[PDB]
Amino acid sequence: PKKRASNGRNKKGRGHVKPVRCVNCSKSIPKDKAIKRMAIRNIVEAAAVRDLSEASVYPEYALPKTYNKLHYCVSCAIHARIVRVRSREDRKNRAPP
Amino acid sequence: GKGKPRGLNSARKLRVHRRNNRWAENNYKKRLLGTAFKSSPFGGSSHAKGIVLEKLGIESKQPNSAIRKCVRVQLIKNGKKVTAFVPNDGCLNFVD
Amino acid sequence: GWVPVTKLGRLVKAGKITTIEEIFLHSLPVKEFQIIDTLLPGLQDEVMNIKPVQKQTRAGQRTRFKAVVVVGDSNGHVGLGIKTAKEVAGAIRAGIIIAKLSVIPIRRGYWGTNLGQPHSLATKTTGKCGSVTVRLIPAPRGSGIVASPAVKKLLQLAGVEDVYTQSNGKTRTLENTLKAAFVAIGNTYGFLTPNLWAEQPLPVSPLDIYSDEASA
Amino acid sequence: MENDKGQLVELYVPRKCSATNRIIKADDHASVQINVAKVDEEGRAIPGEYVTYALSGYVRSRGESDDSLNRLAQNDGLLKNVWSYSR
Amino acid sequence: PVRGISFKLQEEERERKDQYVPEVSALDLSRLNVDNQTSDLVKSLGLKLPLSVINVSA
Amino acid sequence: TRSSVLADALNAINNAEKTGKRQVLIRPSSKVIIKFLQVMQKHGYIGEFEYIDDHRSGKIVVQLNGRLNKCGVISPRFNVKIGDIEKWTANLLPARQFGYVILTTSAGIMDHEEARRKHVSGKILGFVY
Amino acid sequence: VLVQDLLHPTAASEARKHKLKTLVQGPRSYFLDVKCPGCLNITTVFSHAQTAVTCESCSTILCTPTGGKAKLSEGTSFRRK
Amino acid sequence: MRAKWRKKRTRRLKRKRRKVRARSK
Amino acid sequence: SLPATFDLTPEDAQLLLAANTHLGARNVQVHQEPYVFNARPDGVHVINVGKTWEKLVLAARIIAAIPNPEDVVAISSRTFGQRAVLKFAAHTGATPIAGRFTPGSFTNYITRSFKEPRLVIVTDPRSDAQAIKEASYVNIPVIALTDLDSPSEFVDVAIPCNNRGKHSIGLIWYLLAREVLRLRGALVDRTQPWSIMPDLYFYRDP
Amino acid sequence: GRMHSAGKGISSSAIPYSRNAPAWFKLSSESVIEQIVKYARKGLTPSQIGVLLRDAHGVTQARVITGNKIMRILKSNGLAPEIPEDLYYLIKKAVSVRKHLERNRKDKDAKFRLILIESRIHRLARYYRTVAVLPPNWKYESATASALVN
RNA sequence: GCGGUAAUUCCAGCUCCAAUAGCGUAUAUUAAAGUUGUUGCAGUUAAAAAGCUCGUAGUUGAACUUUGGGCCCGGUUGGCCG
RNA sequence: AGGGGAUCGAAGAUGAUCAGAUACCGUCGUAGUCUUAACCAUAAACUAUGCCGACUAGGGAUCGGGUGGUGUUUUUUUAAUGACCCACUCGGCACCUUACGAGAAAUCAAAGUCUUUGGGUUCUGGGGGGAGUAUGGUCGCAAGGCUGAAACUUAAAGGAAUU
RNA sequence: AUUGACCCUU
Repeated sequence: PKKRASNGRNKKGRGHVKPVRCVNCSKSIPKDKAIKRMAIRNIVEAAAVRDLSEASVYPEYALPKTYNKLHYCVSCAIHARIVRVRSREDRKNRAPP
Repeated sequence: GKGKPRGLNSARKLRVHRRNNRWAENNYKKRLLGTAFKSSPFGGSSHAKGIVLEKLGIESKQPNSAIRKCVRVQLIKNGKKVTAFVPNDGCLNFVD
Repeated sequence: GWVPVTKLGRLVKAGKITTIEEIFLHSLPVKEFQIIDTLLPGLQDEVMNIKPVQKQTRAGQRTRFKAVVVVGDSNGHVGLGIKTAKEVAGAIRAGIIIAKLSVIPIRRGYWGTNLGQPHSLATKTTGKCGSVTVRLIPAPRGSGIVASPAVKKLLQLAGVEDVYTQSNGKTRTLENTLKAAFVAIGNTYGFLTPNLWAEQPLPVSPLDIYSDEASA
Repeated sequence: MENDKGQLVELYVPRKCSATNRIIKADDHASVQINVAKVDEEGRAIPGEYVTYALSGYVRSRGESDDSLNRLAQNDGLLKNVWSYSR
Repeated sequence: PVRGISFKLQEEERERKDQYVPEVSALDLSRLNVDNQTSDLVKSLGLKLPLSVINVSA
Repeated sequence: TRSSVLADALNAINNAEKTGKRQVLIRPSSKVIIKFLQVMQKHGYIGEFEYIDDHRSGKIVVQLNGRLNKCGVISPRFNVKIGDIEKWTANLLPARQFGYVILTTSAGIMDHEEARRKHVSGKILGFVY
Repeated sequence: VLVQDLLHPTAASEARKHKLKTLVQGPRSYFLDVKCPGCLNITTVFSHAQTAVTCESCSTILCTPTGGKAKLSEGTSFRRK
Repeated sequence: MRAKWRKKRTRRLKRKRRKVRARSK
Repeated sequence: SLPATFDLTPEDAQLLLAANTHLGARNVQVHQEPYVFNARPDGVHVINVGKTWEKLVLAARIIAAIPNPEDVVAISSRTFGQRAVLKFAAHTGATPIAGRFTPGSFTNYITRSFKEPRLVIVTDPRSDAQAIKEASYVNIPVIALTDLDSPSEFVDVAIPCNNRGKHSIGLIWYLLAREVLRLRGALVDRTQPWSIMPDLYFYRDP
Repeated sequence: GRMHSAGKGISSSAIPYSRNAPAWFKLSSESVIEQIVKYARKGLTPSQIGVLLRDAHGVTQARVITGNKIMRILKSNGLAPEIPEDLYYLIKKAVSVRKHLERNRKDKDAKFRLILIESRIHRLARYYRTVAVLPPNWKYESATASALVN
C-alpha cells in the first residue's frame, strides 16, 4: 500500500524535478527526494584551534569555516545513519531533531 | 456521476455498452461464438460414442498417488482423440 | 445474590424501574445483565455459531473460541453478543452476558391497513458491518421471514413475523452478517416518521427522580 | 402509532433533540438531558421544578452543544443577551 | 515531602502551612488599567467603574 | 455545468438537514424548485421558505425542521403512468403509509397520492420522506 | 452555527464577504466627482477607471489606471457620489 | 521471471516467428 | 425569567476585570465562540464579560437543579485549578478530581475511583479531554471553563473565561461556588448579612 | 469554466440591483445616445464605448440609462460591424499567433495555443451563423483572415 | 479433501439418512448473479481513469411569460342520526 | 542524415573478487549523451485517484491579484511610492486536526453527500494463466505502436491488515 | 571484503 502520503519525496504541482547525485554513491535522485544536509564546519577541526591560534601571524584571527550541502540518496542516508527507519505513527513527524 | 449515461434518450448508448461488455462473460461468449459446435470435442453434446485405442496410466496430482490406466478414445462422429477415465474400482478389466 | 454496583442496577434491584422501556427512553447505559434479565425475564438465548481463532506464537498456535449468541424476547427486544474465550463454555456464557447487555428495542410496524398487531417492521432499514450490508423490507402479512437462517433466527427472536431481506457483501461472514442485521433492526427506532413527529413533554429520568433512594 | 381500534402500540415513544428535532437512540450514549432550575422571586430556586432539554449526541459531537443550548435558553427566556440570531 | 506517602500529620502540616503566611505585603495598589476596547466593552455593559484607558499599540 | 437546478437545491437541503442546520440557502430558485418546496411544505417536511429576488435568477432560504429524512431527485424525469406509480413508490419509499413521490403531471406538480386522486400521471421529479 | 438568519445578516459580515457572495450581489466600486485646481470641472470618474481620464480643459489627467482602483493625481479633490 | 525480462523474451520470440514466417512466405 | 437581580454587579465586574478573565486567547479563535467583542490590537481579544456572567449564572442554575450535591463532580488536571476545585468541593458537595483523572472513572464500574456523576465541571477541556470523552460514554452533561481557543466539542455549558490566567480560573470557580450556594439558599448572603469577605488571601496557588 | 484552460476563476461585474438608476445622473438618454453614436463613428467597439462612457462620463450602464444596449444602438443606427467584436478579436489573435508561428516553427506551445484559439473561433462562428448575425456558409480561413481583419 | 499398517471418506458387512415408483449421472439453460448492474456493480492499493489536450456525431445543458381572490351543483366518509 | 563530440558511458576491452563471475567493484572505451532536419508515440507518462457543476468540519501557513487600516524604514524623523505589519476577500500548490461521513482496511475534506441506491458526460474492468500471444487490419525505415482472440490449462491468483 | 544450497506428502 501507500507507505507515505508524500510518496517519499516532496513534489505536489510539479511532475518533474531535476536530479542530483548522491555524495556517497553518485546515484541520480530527484532533488526533492534527496536527504540534503548542510554541513558547516570549522577548518581546524576544533582540536587544533589553540595550536593554530598560537602559531598564527595575526592576533585574534577570524578562523573561516567551510560550507557544503551534502545530497544523499535514500540508501546512502539510511546506511550512513543520516536518517533511520522510524515507527509508523512517528514517520509523520516533519520536525527536525 | 456513476459513469453510465443517465439521459432519457441515451438508451442506444446503454444497450450498445451492455452488448459490448457482455463479451467479457465466459458463458455468453462461448454461446454466441458456438465454440461447442466448432472446437469442443463432443461438439456441444452431453455424450459421445468412441472406440478405445490404448492404455494411459495417468498419474494423479498432489497430494495423491494412483497410476493404472485411462482409455484413449477416438470419437466416432469427430475422429478426435480424447482421454476418458474409467470410473470405479477394477473397472479397467471391462474397457480392454 | 446480585449486589449491584451501579446507580441503575441498584434502582432496578430496588424496583423503582419496572420496564426496560424506561431504560431505552432515557438512554441509560446498562452494564449489568441482571438488569436485563430482571426486566425481560422471558428472553431466550441461543448461539448462532462457534468458531476457532488462532493466534500464532513461538510455540505453536494458541486457539481460542469465539461464540456468537443472540438473546431475544418474544416481542420487540433482542441483543447480539460475540465473545472469545479459552473454552467454549466460557465463550458461550460471556457471549450471553454481552448479548443481554446489548439489548435494543424493535419498532415493529404494519405493511398496511393497521388491522391487527404489528407484524412487520415500520420502514425499510439497513445495517452495515464489514462488507456485509443487510437491508430489511416490510412484507405483507403471511409472507414470513424471507431471510437466510442466520438473520432469520434473529428476526424471530425480535418478534417480526413478515419481512423481506436483501444481503450484500460476503455474507458467509456470520459475525458481520449478524452485526449488520442487528444494526438494521436497531435503526428502526431511529427512523423518524410522521406518526412520531409529535413533540413530547420530555419527562425526568429514573435516576434523577429516584436519586434520593440510590446509593448516594 | 396505533392499530385500527386506537390501542397505542409501538412501545416506548422516544425523545427528540431540542435543537435538531431528531430521535435519541436507546443506546445514544453521547446525548444528554440538561436540567435548568427556575428561580422564584427570592434568589432561591424551586426544588423539584426545572426546565428540561434533550440534547443529541450528534450535536454534542459536532460541538454546537453550547450554541444550541444558548439559543434554546434564550428562546425559553432564561437567558437574556447571549445568543444572536443574526450572526 | 515525599510523593506517594501521605498521612494525617502530613495533611495537618499542609493545612497549617497554607494557613500560615509571612506578614509582609508589598503589592499595594497604585490606583484599573484597561485598553480602548475593554473600556468601551464596560461602557456597553453600562457599569460605572474607575479605569485608566491606554491603547496598547500593535 | 449546472444540469439540474432542482437536484442542486434538494442536495443542499439534504446536506443541511443531515448536518443539523435549521436553515439552508438555495441558488438559483427555479419554478420547479418552488413547487417542490410547496409540496414539501404542505406535507410539513420543511416549514417556511423565503424567495430572495436578485434580478438574475432568485435565491431561496428554507427554514428546515427535523422531520425531513431524505428528499431526492429522479434524473432523468422518467415518463411514468398509473401502472408505474406503484412500481416507483414501492422502489424508493421507506413505507407504504408515508412519504411521497413527486411528479409533474399535466395538472401541475403533485405527489403520487394527489396524482392518484385526480387520475393523472406524467414525469417523475423526485421524492420526499 | 446550526441556527442563523441568512435573510438578515449583519452589515459587517456582508461588507466582509466577496461582492458576488452576498445575498443580492452589488458593486463594491463607486463613482466620484473629481475637481482639479483651476478649472472647476466637476466630472464623474469611476473608481476603477482603467484609463487616463482627462477633462477637456487642459493637461489634467485625473486618474491613472492600476490593478484595482484608479489612482488619482496629486492635485485633485474627489467627492464620493 | 521479472515481467520486463519476460516481455523482452516474448519480443524475441515474436521477431523470430516473424522472421521464420517471412522466410516461408 | 430571572428576577432581574442576577445582572452583572459593578463589584463583580471589577473583580473580573482585575483578574483579567476578559483577556481571551490570541488571534487564534474557534468559530464556535461568538463571545468575542471588539478584538483588541496586538491580537488579544476581549471576552464579553456580560455573557460570561450570565453563562456562569446559567451553569449555576443547572448545578442547583441537580438534586444530590455529591453526584456533581468538578475536574481539574491543570495546576492552577486543582486548589480551586478542591475549595469548590469543600464549599458544596461537588466531589473533586484534582491531579490525575484515571481513565475509566466513569466507565469501568470496578474501578476504585468509579464515579457516576450527573454533571462534570471541567476546568479546561483541552487538558481534561479524557473526562469529557468519558462523559460522552455515560450521558453526563458537561460544564466547562472555556477560552476562545478551547475545544467546544462534547461540552454543553461553556463559560467564556481566561483559562490561561490563574487569577481568572480561581475567580470563575469562586463565582460558580458563590452562585450555586446563593441559588440553593444555604448562602443567605443577599446584601448585608455577615459581609466583609474581601478580607483574606485568594492568591496562593503553590 | 475556462473552456480552454484548467482555471476556475470567478471574476466579473456585480451588476447593481437597480434598473432605474442611479439618482445622481442629470444627463439625458438622448445625450448618452449621441455619445454612443459619436464614439462608434470614431470607430470604437461597444466594449470600449461602454468602458469610456462608464469611465470618463458618468454612465452606470448604457442599458439602464437608455432603453437598450450599445450593440443594439449601433445596429439600429447603422454602425454595427460586419462581424461581431468578440469573433473579430479572436480572429486578430489567431492571425497574430499564426504570424508568430511562421517565423517560430519550433514554437509547439504556439501551435497548441493556435489550435485552441481557432477552436474558439469556429465555435463562436457556428453560434453566430446559427443565430444568423453571420451569413450562412461564412467560414474562417487562415489564408483570408488577415485581410478580413483589415 | 480421504488412503503411506488403528481409514467415521476406499472395498465390504451391520446400522442409519434423503427422495421414493422413482432415484442417480452428463450437458445445456434459469434463479442464486448487485459475477452484465436501467433499477443496480466496480475502476487509489484486489481487474480496471486513455499520457495529455482539441474536437465532429451522440448524450446533456442556468433562470424568466396567467400567478392569486369571490358563489353553487352529480358523487365518498367514525355520517348531525340506532 | 549532417554538425558536434568535453564529460559520463548499453556494447566491447581489461584488472580483481569468486567454485564459476562474459555481474556487482576498478581503469579505459564505440554507439549514445548535445544540436539541426525527419521519424518514433512509448514510461511506476503516478496523485497508480477522468472531466464539468453543487453542497458538507475546524485551523494555521504559503503563492498571485485586490480592498481597508495619518500601523513600522528614508526621501520628508514634516502627502506620495516601495518593503513590511494587521483584517478580510477571490484563485492556486499543499498541509495539520477530527470523523458528520466513507471504506476490506491502509486510509480519504474527498476516496464524503451512493441498499435513505438517479446532477451531466467520456473511457475502462468481469477469477488466474495462455497473452498483449496468434491471426487479420492499419501506422512505422526499423525497433515496434494501436486494434486483438481462441484452443488449452487452472482453485485459487490477488488486496489490506493481525500474531 | 567473501556467506551458494538444503527432495514429496503429513
